[PDB]
Amino acid sequence: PHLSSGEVASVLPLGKQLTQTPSAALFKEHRLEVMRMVLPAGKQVGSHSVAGPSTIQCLEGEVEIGVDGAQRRLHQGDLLYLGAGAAHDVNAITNTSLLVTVVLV
Amino acid sequence: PHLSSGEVASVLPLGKQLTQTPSAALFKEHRLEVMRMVLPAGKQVGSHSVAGPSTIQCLEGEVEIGVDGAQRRLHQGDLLYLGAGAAHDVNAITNTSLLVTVVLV
Repeated sequence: PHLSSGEVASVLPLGKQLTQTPSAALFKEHRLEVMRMVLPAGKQVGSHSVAGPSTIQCLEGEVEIGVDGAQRRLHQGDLLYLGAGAAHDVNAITNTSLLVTVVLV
Repeated sequence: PHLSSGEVASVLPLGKQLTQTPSAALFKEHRLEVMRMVLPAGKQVGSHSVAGPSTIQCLEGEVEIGVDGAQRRLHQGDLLYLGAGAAHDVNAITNTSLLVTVVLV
C-alpha cells in the first residue's frame, strides 16, 4: 500500500476517522519518504533530527513543534520547514494528522 | 521572504484571493524547493520533467495532471507522487493552487 510514480493518495483531514487511522507511509523511495503521521491529543515525540531537509504540514488539529529558539504552534494548513539536521520535538495539542516529507541523503 | 529552518508558511486555500495571488516559492535550498503554484482556471503547463522526485498536492480546486499512462484528476487533498524524471503536464480545471515539493539532485 505505497504509491508508485504517477499515483495519488488523499491527505484530506480525517476528522471523526482520525482515532481509527494509524500513521502510514504514502511512499518511500531512495531520495524521499512521505508519511501521514496521526497523533492523538497529548502524544509527544522527543527531540530528534534527520539528515536531510524536511517539511511538516499540519492537515488538521493543532500541534506544537519545538525547534532551535522557538515553539511553533501549527494549525491547519501550516507548513513548517526543517533544514537538514534541525532538531525538533512534537507535542499534539489536539488529535492531529501531519504530512511529513523527508528528503533522504 | 522565503522560509528559513523552523519557519512556517500557511498553505490554506486562497479562496477569493486566489486570482490576486501569484505563484511563489515558500523556500529554495540546496536539496529541496517548495513552491505554491497558483493556476487560474484553464491554465496549462506543457509536458516536462525534473531530475529529482517530486510531489504535487492539490490545495483547492481541481487540476488534471497528465502522467505516463494516465490523466490524474486531482481534487483538494490529493497528493501525487512523481518519480525522478517522470514526464508530466498540468491543466487547471478550476482556479487552483498546488503545493509542489521538488527534491534537487
